[PDB]
Amino acid sequence: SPTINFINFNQTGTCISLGTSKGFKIFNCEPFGKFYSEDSGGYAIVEMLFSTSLLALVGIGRLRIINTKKHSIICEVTFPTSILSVKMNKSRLVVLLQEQIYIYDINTMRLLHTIETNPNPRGLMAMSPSVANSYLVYPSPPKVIKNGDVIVFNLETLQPTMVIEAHKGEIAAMAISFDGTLMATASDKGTIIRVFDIETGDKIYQFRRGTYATRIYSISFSEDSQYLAVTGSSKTVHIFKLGSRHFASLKLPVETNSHVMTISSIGSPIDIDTSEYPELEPVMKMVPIRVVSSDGYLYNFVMDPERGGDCLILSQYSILM
Repeated sequence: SPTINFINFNQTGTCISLGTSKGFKIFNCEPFGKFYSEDSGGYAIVEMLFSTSLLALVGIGRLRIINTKKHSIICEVTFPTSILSVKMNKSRLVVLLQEQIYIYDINTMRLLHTIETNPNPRGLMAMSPSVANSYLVYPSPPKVIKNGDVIVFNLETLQPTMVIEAHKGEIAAMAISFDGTLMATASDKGTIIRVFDIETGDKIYQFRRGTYATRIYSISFSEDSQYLAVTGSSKTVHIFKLGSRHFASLKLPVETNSHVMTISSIGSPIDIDTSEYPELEPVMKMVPIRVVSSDGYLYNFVMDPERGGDCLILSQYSILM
């Protein structure tokens, strides 16, 4: 049975990306189905555009970009050190190494600017997916107090904008709103979650997670920037309303192994019936929540945006089959 090394949604939450030890696979969420998969070789990093049949492909052990609808190679470039993580927009290319970060235009593929960054073995970044507010942020720890410094960078103008004293320690997890107005960061202790307004840098929401310090894997904003989701080694997913303590609680089933990396995302609100699902009026709106885990399973949840609390489990598909 194949193992899996990477999980990430698209920029909208309508697809599933994966690179396996024997290939890669891409999926869709609402009308569950299989688009594409190749059993070529091992891989490390996979990312997508807003669909458009373009893939970011990295070998497990260079960057290769492939058009799946064309089954052909668009371009290919080499880097000195091992690649760690990238994300995509409609106007720029962003790639990071442990001490270097590179930026390119998506269309013409030519290089634009190079920034020599401090060591980031974890390699956590955050970049807007919108053109008119294209902003990218990376941590700036001092070269071994002021440990939690982040740099606010504009891909349209290729210049730094502002510096924020976000956290007291090393940076752990970052995400940026769909419209690029908000950015949230995670400390190593994971007790304090802070999200800011990008243009002014003023802190707007300060959040408390859990009781004892646990690591934080990743976080993700919603399309309307109303809710934020957190994933950690406590196998528990907490959401925080952006409209303190956690608003509502997500609990993965017991049979799931604890040492799992899990990625979550938030979609547009939906209306569902109360008849088929014993939630405990025919229709009242529900917010869908999707969580895909590195153990190889998908889960569907529904969110009550007044009551909060535990969310009921609806259905679970099993990936790789």
